[PDB]
Amino acid sequence: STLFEALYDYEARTEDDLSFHKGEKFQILNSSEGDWWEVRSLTTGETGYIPSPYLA
Repeated sequence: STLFEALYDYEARTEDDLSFHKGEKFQILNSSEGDWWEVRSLTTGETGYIPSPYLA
């Protein structure tokens, strides 16, 4: 349920994951898979996956 800003730019590896850019805002919907987390961007509204150590 918590939010975060992108620490550095990123570009989707499978295409079911989400791409990002320095200082873009996002929020976590689910973290339970440990390694990859269900994310949504707040700036645009795009939803997908990211690797968890991107913020954690």
